[PDB]
Amino acid sequence: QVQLVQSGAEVKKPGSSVKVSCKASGYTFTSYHIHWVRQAPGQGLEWIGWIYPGNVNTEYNEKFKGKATITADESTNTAYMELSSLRSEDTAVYYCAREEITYAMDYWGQGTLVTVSSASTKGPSVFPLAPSSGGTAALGCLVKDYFPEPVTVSWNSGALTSGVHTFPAVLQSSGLYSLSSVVTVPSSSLGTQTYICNVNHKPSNTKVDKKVEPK
Amino acid sequence: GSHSMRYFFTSVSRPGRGEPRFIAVGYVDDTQFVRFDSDAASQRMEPRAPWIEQEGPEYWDGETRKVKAHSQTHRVDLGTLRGYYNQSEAGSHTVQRMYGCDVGSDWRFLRGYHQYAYDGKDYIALKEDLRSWTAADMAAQTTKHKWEAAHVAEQLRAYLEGTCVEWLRRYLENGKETLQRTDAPKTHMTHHAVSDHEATLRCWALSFYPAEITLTWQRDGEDQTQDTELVETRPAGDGTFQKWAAVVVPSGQEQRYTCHVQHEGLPKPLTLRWE
Amino acid sequence: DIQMTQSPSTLSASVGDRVTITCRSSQSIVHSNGNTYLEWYQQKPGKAPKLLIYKVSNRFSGVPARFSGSGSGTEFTLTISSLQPDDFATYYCFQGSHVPRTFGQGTKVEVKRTVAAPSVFIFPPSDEQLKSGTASVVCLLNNFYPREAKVQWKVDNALQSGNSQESVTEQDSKDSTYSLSSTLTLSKADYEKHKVYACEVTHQGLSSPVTKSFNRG
Amino acid sequence: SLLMWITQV
Amino acid sequence: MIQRTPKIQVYSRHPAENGKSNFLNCYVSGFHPSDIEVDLLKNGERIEKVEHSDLSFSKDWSFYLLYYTEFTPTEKDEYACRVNHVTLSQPKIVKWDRDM
Repeated sequence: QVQLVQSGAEVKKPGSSVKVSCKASGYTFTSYHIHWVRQAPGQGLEWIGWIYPGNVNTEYNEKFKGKATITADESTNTAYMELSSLRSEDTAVYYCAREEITYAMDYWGQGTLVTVSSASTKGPSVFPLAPSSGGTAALGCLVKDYFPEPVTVSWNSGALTSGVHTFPAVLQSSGLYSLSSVVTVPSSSLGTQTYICNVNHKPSNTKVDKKVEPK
Repeated sequence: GSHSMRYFFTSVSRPGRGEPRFIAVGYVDDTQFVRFDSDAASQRMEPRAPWIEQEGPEYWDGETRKVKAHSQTHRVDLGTLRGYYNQSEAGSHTVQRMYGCDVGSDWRFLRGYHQYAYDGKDYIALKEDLRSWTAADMAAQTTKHKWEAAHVAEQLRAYLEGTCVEWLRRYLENGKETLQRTDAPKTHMTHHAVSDHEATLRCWALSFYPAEITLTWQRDGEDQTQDTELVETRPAGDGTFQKWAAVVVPSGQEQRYTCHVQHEGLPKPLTLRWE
Repeated sequence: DIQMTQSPSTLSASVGDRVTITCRSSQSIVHSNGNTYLEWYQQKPGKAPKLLIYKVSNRFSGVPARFSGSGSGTEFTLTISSLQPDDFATYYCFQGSHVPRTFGQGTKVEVKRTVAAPSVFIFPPSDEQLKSGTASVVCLLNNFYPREAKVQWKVDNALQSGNSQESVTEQDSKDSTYSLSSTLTLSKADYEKHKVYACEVTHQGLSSPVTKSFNRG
Repeated sequence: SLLMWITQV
Repeated sequence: MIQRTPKIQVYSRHPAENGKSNFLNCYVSGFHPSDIEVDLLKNGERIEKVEHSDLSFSKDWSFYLLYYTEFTPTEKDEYACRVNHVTLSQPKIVKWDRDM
């Protein structure tokens, strides 16, 4: 019945600044520390700092001092984390969490993903991965050169779900993302069924339906 | 800075006269906010600070109920202790209890304590770790075992690490306008000629909160801490505090003496020069 | 800063197994309070973390009883007794006794199953893509276990390096297998220059490396 | 806020 | 056992100023046990309009109290604190010294 709700994802350009919000409810806002924590695509979790509303005391991890500003507004039951001097190393998911008298973070927000890239919005190109040359056959789709995340991929509008594998995206040197989606099927069915991957990249409302067929 | 919340209980048995007296008060830092007097008409927990008025009637009923259960336990304790020490039912005795918690500048838990005294001597106390007891003498060794078997320590840890800090943080907010202030000592300095070759120099500190302060006399940069008359810090009655420290000097030497005032309301310590 | 190191780094167990993750601190994490503030967190990919153990050995409200913490000083230990399918995730130890508070590097708990060799598939670039002046060759490893695999590209028997990217799926929730997709990226110019493209796959469940190749044309 | 009860000596 | 005699301090809330209203304080502290009688005297005669704080104590368990009343100091009037306690064979009287 404690709740921390965070603002939606963002995408910025190097050198600018962003301000993520964290709305608390269900408890007395001004008597528990609120922390901010980051998790870079890399792996581990890392602590940014904390703020105590009411006396607005703030303590930062020296790795972010000079980069983050944490504030709070009692009137709204809302905390803010503003990161400045954006570099590519500041792409991460950013979490706010409340702390209970026992020093432990007990209730967390959902997360806010923040992407620092100089790239421009672009819908993806969609190419077939034709079933070339075992007892089962494999086809797919390469969804290349898009930005930012995500792309959503279905097959036959949702009517094909068994044997499907849509892989995580990767970040190319061009600053654009690329992922592939494959599905394993019967060999015999390569002349009875139609196979169509349904790509949808919503930051540019690209909607492509590509037919893949043997060759 | 740091903050504390403490509850003080006083139980005096009045043989032949009726119920024992029971007085209880609560403080945030150096500010008192509640009182209960077993002799008052109301028979209620009563406010003693303007900001504790924000609390609803559920607060005042709950605290009134808790203070009465506290009274009742002491009422029984006076008898029990009398038997433990084998004392006649004619002499009057005092039981005192103190307990509370401290938080640091982050408002995180620092320490808790619960101390119990009989006739003004240490009787039993909870240790620093909040899990063990210090027993004064033989009578306390029995109460010690009894309280170990009942896990009384663990009840207190729950309160002192949790409920206490939860409430102290609540009160520090409701009283932010006064509890989180610092009033800087207004200072001044008097010269009173005693002998023909001697004079009394006095250093004054007035209207300051919190009560913690340091007043020292120096001569040539040296603490003159065997020749100074320093009075116990005293309440001014309006919430602020007073203190003075005086020294008796050979006349002609006043400019060698300097007064030093350290207070958390002073960004930099003061030095009041005779010149 | 205080270095939190968890052991082991990855761990593969089955339902009903009793699992032990240990967490070591570069110095003692004891507060002037006299309390050690070591917490343990559970994270599933993409989700927000969940609190499990606070103050070394205390269970947070609503967490199952098979989780427990212990230890003191510089060693700490989470034990998950009789493992359950929901417990497959990443676990982080956390301190808070000193500034800065610092996490461990994580420990992923994955499902154990029998070895499965990958089914390998290679895909030449689309004619549609050659028009863009760039060519991408896709090598696919399907439904293998364990996760440790190596993919090598060869173009005319020359081993390629630094022009290739791969990605892996999360362990699959129903057969507990992985799948990997490796992508070799050339310009159209460089692709028209060569005939034989081959990725070679080395994996625990294959007696000798496997090659899938095609001839442009 | 006060303790809910104090235990007898 | 030990019984501690009270320390007496007699002062004004504000620095004193004839003709201007003020508050007369008597701060008795450091005593044990708690039974204490305290009187404020204007020219040897006690004042009935006297209030006091609630009883509290310090770390060594010795009690402390503040007795106070409104007054207007003048030049001819003399004020003092009359304090009785089980450690005194006779009520101690402390006179108000204006510069103290």
